[PDB]
Amino acid sequence: NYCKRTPLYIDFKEIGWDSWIIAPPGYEAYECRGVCNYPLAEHLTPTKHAIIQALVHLKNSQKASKACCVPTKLEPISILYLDKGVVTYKFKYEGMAVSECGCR
Amino acid sequence: NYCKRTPLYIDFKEIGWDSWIIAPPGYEAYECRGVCNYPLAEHLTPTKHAIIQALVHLKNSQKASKACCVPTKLEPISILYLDKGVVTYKFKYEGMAVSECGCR
Amino acid sequence: PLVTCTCESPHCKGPTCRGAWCTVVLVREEGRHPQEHRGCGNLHRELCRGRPTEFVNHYCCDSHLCNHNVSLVLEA
Amino acid sequence: PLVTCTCESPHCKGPTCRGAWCTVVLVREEGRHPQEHRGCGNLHRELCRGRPTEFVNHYCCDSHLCNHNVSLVLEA
Repeated sequence: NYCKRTPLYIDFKEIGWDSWIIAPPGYEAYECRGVCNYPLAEHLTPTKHAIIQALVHLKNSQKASKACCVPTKLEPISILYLDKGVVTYKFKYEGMAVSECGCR
Repeated sequence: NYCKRTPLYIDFKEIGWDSWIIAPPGYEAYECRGVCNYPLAEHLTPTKHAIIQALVHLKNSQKASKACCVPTKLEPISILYLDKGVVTYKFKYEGMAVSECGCR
Repeated sequence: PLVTCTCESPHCKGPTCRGAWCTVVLVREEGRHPQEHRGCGNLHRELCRGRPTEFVNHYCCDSHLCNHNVSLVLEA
Repeated sequence: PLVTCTCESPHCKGPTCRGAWCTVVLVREEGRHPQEHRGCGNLHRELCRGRPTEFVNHYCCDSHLCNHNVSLVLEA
């Protein structure tokens, strides 16, 4: 389908990060899934480069690839983690969950 | 191959923008081409979300997709364009050429 | 000053939208049949200005529902 | 304080690099044979700290060329 934010739940144990992230056991990270087909909707905040590349790809699919659906604003989460064996509270662990998808 | 900036020359006539862009006839826009395979090199300035998503994709390719190779810094170019039939000089037409690729 | 436009595309939350101008975009992607999109525009007014090509054609207008049943053609 | 590390990966400009620590990363992508990367680290020290899994294992060290011929294993 078209580029949009979709659910993606991360379990820290599944990727081995529970060795140092004490809490929470996981969180809703989301992901950006879908194609960026011309014309690029304005809520996907396309750049001029993405628009031009999308146009060239339309004319010749081997000269340029499609623009890509990627996160454009990320949000922090709060965690507890081990710092030298000491459980500490990190208020804004930045860049962890998608708030906005975009075409780039 | 791996995510990197590659050549991409844009001819304004080929996409119909020569009706309003008077000069130059085209420019080197570049594009970001390649896969973002774990581990994500630090010069591709991956976010934490991209790293985590890359890790989940490694464990299960149907739970999340790979991170994506996209431009992360764009540069302006200078143009002449028609404003109500008057040829005018736009010094920094922003967001037109890739200076940096990245995994997101 | 915004105008109300017919909305007819995968991205519409309803039959109309409001924006600075109304749009119709006809797109032919390689190997497929041309597809028509109708909506509103607020950024990238310059897209309105491009010459039609074999693969794309933009139309923009700024009257109430001015895009409702406009139909475009592509270059040969 | 930087350390010099063996560089052995698609992203190396040469046989060594300098960074805050040295790295080895063993990666098994679905359906393929595990692949070993060696290089330096400056960000994402936390990756050094993850428990090994069936699909990935990180090793980090901060001595001169300390990653030169370290070899890792993945979980069963």
